[PDB]
Amino acid sequence: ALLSFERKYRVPGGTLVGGNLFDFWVGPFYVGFFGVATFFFAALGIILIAWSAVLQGTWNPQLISVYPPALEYGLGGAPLAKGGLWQIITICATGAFVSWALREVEICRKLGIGYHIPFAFAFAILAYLTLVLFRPVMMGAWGYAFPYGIWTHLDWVSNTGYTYGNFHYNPAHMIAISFFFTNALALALHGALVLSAANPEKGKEMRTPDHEDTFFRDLVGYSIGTLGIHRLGLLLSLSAVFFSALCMIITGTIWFDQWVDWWQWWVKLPWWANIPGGING
Amino acid sequence: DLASLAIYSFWIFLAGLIYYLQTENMREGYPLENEDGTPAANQGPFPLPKPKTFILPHGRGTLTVPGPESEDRPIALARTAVSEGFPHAPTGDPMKDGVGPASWVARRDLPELDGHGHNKIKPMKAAAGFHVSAGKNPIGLPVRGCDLEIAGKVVDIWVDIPEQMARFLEVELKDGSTRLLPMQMVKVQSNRVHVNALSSDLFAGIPTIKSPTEVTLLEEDKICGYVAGGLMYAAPKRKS
Amino acid sequence: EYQNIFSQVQVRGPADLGMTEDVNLANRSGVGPFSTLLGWFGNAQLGPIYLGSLGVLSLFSGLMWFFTIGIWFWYQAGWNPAVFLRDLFFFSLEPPAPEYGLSFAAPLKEGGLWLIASFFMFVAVWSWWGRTYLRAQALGMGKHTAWAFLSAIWLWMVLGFIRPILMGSWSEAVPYGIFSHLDWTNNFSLVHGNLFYNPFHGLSIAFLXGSALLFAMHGATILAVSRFGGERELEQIADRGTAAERAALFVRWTMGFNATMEGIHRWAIWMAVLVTLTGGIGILLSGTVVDNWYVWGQNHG
Ligand code: BCL
Ligand code: BCL
Ligand code: BCL
Ligand SMILES: CC[C@H]1c2cc3[nH]c4c(c3C)C(=O)[C@H](C(=O)OC)c4c3nc(cc4[nH]c(cc(n2)[C@@H]1C)c(C(C)=O)c4C)[C@@H](C)[C@@H]3CCC(=O)OC/C=C(\C)CCC[C@H](C)CCC[C@H](C)CCCC(C)C
Ligand SMILES: COC(C)(C)C/C=C/C(C)=C/C=C/C(C)=C/C=C/C(C)=C/C=C\C=C(C)\C=C\C=C(/C)CC/C=C(\C)CCC=C(C)C
Ligand SMILES: CCCCCCCCCCCC[N+](C)(C)[O-]
Ligand SMILES: CCCCCCCCCCCC[N+](C)(C)[O-]
Ligand SMILES: CCCCCCCCCCCC[N+](C)(C)[O-]
Ligand SMILES: [Cl-]
Ligand SMILES: [Fe+3]
Repeated sequence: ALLSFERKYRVPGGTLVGGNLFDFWVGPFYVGFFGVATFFFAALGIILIAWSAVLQGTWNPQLISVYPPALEYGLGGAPLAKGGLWQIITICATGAFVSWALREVEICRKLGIGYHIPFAFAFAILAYLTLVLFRPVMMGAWGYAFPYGIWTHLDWVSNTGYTYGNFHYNPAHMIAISFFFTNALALALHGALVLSAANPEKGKEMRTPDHEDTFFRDLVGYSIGTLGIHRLGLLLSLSAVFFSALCMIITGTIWFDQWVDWWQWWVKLPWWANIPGGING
Repeated sequence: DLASLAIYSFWIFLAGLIYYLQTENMREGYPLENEDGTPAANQGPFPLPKPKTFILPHGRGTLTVPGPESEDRPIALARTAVSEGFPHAPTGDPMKDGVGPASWVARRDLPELDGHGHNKIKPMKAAAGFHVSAGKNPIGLPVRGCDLEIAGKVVDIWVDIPEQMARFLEVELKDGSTRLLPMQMVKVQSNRVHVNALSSDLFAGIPTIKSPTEVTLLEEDKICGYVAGGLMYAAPKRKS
Repeated sequence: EYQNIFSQVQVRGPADLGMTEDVNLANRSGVGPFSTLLGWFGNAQLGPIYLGSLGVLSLFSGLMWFFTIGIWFWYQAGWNPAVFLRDLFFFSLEPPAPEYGLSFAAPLKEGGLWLIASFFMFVAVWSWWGRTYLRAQALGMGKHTAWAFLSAIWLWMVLGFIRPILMGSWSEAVPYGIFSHLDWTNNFSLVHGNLFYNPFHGLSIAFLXGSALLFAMHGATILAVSRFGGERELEQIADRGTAAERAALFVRWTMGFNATMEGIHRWAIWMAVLVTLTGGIGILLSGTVVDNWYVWGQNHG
C-alpha cells in the first residue's frame, strides 16, 4: 500500500506529542496521536447521533436531526432528550476538527513542508465555532445555533436570514459573496490555464510558463504569475470564509433589525438627504 | 418527469466524471508496491489509465506516463518492525543520504529552459539588465545560520528571468566556495540574512553544483531537499 | 521559514514582450509600467495587451452597455450629481412589462432601453468568448479556457435569454441594478418555493464550496512546497520532483486518496465549471417545468 516513491519519506519522527508511540501508518493513512483522537471523537460522536435518532424515532437520514436546547434554556445544560445530546455532539465534533487539523501538522513535519494547509483549515473551524459557539454565547442561548440535520440545517439558514428581511443586504454578506464568486472564477482560470499549456494543440510541443503569462497579458493586459495566482487562491478563499464568519457574528448582536434599513445612513446623509427630486429619497 | 430525468442523468454523469478524474491521478506513483519493493496484491479498485505521451519542448525526448517507475537512487533505510505501515529508520546520515524531509528526486540533471531555449535561472550578474527593484538587497549581507553563528555572505542573487523573481541566494562560505540557498528558506533581515533550517556547520554540506552559471533540475532538488530536510534533522542547535 | 506569502526582494529586467508563435504582432500595445505594489504579490509588469478585431468590438459594445445603463441612472437622478451618488445603489433598468413580451415594440422609458443595453451585453460577452479562444489557438495552446468560460456564459444565457424566451416574455429576466438584482434573486426563490429544494441549486453550492475548499487547499500546498520550487507546475508534470512527491503523499497520508500534479488541476477545472453548469440547469427548469420545488420534493416528479 505504498506509492512508487513513498519509502524514503516514511521515516520516523516529527510527532507533535507521544513520541514514537503512534508513529505508524494504517494502509495509506497516517495515524499519529491525533488520528487516534480524531477516530475517538468521530466514533463516539456517531454513537450519539444514532442514539438521538433512537429517541426521536427514525433512522432514515433525511429525517434525523439534533436540535440544540430551547431558548428558555439559555447557555445552561439540557436533558439529552431535549437538546442535551446536541450539546455533547458539538464537543465531539469540535474534538474531531481540532484533532484533524493537529494531525495534519504532524504530517507536515514528516515531509518538511510548510504549515499552510492546516492554517488554511483553521479558517473553516473558526467559521463553525462562530455559528455554534461564538454567536450563541454572545446572544445568551444555545437555541440560536443551527441543528445537525441534512434538510433541517437549511431550514435554519432560511429562517435566520429572513428574520432580518432580505439577508442579501448584510454589508459583510455582500463582501463574503464577492470573494466566493471570485475564488471560483480564480480557480476556474488557473485550472484551465495550466492544462491548456501542458496539453497544447494536437501534436504540438508542451508549452511553457512563458506561454501562460503571454496568454493573460494578451487577454487582459496583466498576468499575476505562477507564485502569485496561488497566493490569490489562498487569499480569496480564506477571505470568503472570514466575512462569512464576520457577517454572522454581527447579525443579531450589534445589529438586529432589517438589514435593508442599515443602508439608510448613506441615503440620509445631511448634504443630499433633504434634496428631493430623486424618486428614491 | 423531466426534472427528475435531468437530476438522474446528471447524477450518472458525475459518477463517470469521478471515475475519469480518479484514474487520471494514477499516472505517477502507481503501481503500488509493498515495503519490500515488489508490486502489491490489491492496487486500489481503479484500473490504470491508457498511457498518455507528452511532447517535451526543445526536443528533450518524450515523457509517457504512466511509465516504468524506478527510484534510480539508492535509498538507505531499514525496517523498524515486522509489520507493514511502520516507519523506516535511516542507516546513515539522512541529510547526506537524502531520506525523509531531506529526500530528493532523480530528475534530469539538466536545467529548465524558458520558452525561448535559454536557462530559466541565471545568476543576476549574467542576467542582462536585471537588478533589485524594491525591498532589501540581500547581496552583501552575511548569511548567518540559526545557531546564531555566521557561515557566509550573499555574493549574488540567482534570479528567474521569465517570471522575474529571486529564487536563490548565492552564499559564499569561509573556505571561498559558494552554495545556493532556497529563497523561501531565508529571512532577509535589515543587517543579516537568517536561515531557519540549517546551523553553521551544515552550510558546507549543502550540495555543490557543477557549472557556476547554471543549476540543473536534479541539482536543485538535492539543494532544496538538503536545506528543507535540515528542519527536522538539524535541531543540533539554534533557538531564537 | 516565512510562510512565502509576500516577496522579501523584488527583481526586474527588461520588459517582457512575451512569446510569439503564430500570434500576430503589432497588435500588442507598448508595455505598460511596472507596479511595485503588485510585485509583492505577483508580477509587476502591466501589459502588453493584445487588441484585435473582436477586442475592439468587445470593449466598444461593453462601454455602450455600461453607458446605456448609466444614462438611465441620471434620468432618474433628475440629472443631479448629489442624488446620483446617494441613490446610486437603487436605480434600476427593468425589462418590458409582461403586457409586451418578446416583442421589441417596448417604449424606451418602459422597457425598450433594456433590450438596447441587452444587445450590447449579448454581443460584448460573445465577442470576448471569441477572444478567449483565438488567444489560445494563436499560441498553439489547449483551449480549456474557452470551454470553462462557456459554462459561465451558460448560467448567464439561461438567466437573461434562454429562460425569458421559454417563459414567453422578457418580463422575467434580470434588471440592471445593484440593490435590484438582489431583490430579484430573493423573489425568484420565493415564487418557486425555496430554491433550496431545487436539487441543482443544492448541487451548485456543493461545487461553489468545493471551489472554496479545493483552491484554499491547493494554494496552501504549492506555498507549503514552494521551498522545493513547486510553483513551477509544468516541469513537475514533465519531470516529477520532490515538491510533487511530498504533495501527493500529504494528500494520501491525510485522507487516503491520491493526486498528481496535472491531476489536481483536472479536479480544479471541473469543480468550478460544475457550479454554473448545474446552476443553469436548475434555473432553466425553474418555472418552465417545475413551478414549486417544494411540491416537487414531495413527489419527486
Ligand atoms: C434565505 C437564506 C438567506 C441567507 C442567510 C444566510 C445564513 C443563515 C448564513 C449565510 C451564510 C452564507 N451565505 Mg447567505 N443568505 C441568503 C443568500 C445568499 C446567496 C444568494 C444567492 O442570495 C448566497 C450565494 C449566499 C452565500 C453565503 C455565504 C457568504 C455564507 C456561506 C459560507 C460559509 O459561511 O462558510 C462557512 C464554512 C463552514 C461552516 C464550514 C465548516 C466545516 C467544518 C469545520 C468541518 C466539517 C467536516 C464534516 C464533519 C465532514 C463530514 C464528512 C467526512 C467524510 C467525515 N447567501 C438568503 C438571503 N447566509 C452563512 C455565514 O455567513 O456563515 C458565517 C450563514 O450562517
Ligand atoms: C455554510 C453555510 C451553512 C450551510 C448551508 C448549506 C446550504 C445552503 C447547502 C448546504 C449543503 C450541504 N451541507 Mg450545509 N451549511 C452549513 C454547515 C454545514 C456543516 C458543518 C459546519 O458541519 C456540514 C458538515 C454541512 C453539510 C452539508 C452537506 C449535507 C451538503 C453539501 C456540502 C458540500 O459538499 O460541501 C463542499 C465539500 C466538499 C465537496 C467535500 C466533501 C464533503 C462531503 C460531501 C460532506 C458530507 C457531509 C455529511 C452529510 C455529514 C456527515 C456527518 C457524519 C457525522 C460523518 N453543512 C452552514 C450552517 N449547506 C448543500 C446541500 O445540497 O444540502 C442538501 C446546500 O445547498
Ligand atoms: C433568498 C435567495 C435564495 C437564492 C436564490 C438564487 C437564485 C435566484 C440564483 C441563485 C444562484 C446561486 N446560488 Mg442561491 N439562493 C439562496 C441561497 C443560497 C446560499 C446560502 C443561503 O447559503 C448560497 C451559498 C447559494 C448559492 C448560490 C450559487 C451556488 C449560485 C450562483 C453561482 C454563481 O456564481 O453564479 C454567478 C455566475 C454568473 C452570474 C455567471 C456570469 C457570467 C457573465 C458572462 C459575466 C459577465 C460580466 C459582465 C460583462 C461585467 C464585466 C465587468 C468588468 C469587465 C470588470 N444560494 C436563497 C434560498 N440563488 C443561481 C443559481 O445557480 O440558480 C440555480 C441563481 O440564478
Ligand atoms: C476555509 C476555506 C474552505 C475549507 C478549507 C479546508 N477544508 C479542509 C482543509 C482545508 C484547507 C483540509 O485540509 C481538510 C481536509 O482533510 O481536506 C481533505 C478539510 C476538510 N474540509 C471538510 C469539509 C468541509 N469544508 C467546508 C468548507 C471549507 N473548507 C472552506 C470553505 C465545508 C462546507 C462549505 O460546508 C465542508 C463540509 C472535510 C472534508 C475536511 C475535514 C475533515 C474532518 O474534520 O474530519 C474529522 C471528522 C470526522 C472524521 C467526522 C466527525 C463527525 C462528528 C463527531 C459528528 C458531528 C456531525 C457534524 C459536525 C454535524 C452534522 C452535519 C450536518 C450539518 C449535515
Ligand atoms: C457617470 O458615469 C457614467 C454614467 C458615464 C457611466 C456609469 C454607468 C453606470 C452607473 C453603470 C452601472 C451599471 C450597473 C449597476 C450594472 C449592473 C448589472 C447587473 C448587476 C447585472 C446582472 C445580471 C444580468 C443578466 C442576467 C443579464 C442577462 C442578459 C444577457 C447576458 C443578454 C441576453 C439578452 C437578450 C437575449 C435580449 C437581446 C437579444 C438580442 C438578439 C439583441
Ligand atoms: C478589461 C481589459 C481592460 C484593459 C486593461 C489593460 C491593462 C494594461 C494596459 C497596458 C497599457 C499600455 N499603454 C496603452 C498604456 O501603453
Ligand atoms: C491584489 C494584490 C494585492 C496587492 C499586494 C499588496 C502588497 C502590500 C504588502 C507588501 C508587504 C511588503 N513588506 C514591506 C511587508 O515586505
Ligand atoms: C465532484 C464531486 C465531489 C462533491 C460531491 C459531493 C456533494 C454532493 C451533494 C449532494 C446534494 C444532495 N442533493 C439532493 C441536494 O442533491
Ligand atoms: Cl484574512
Ligand atoms: Fe496549481
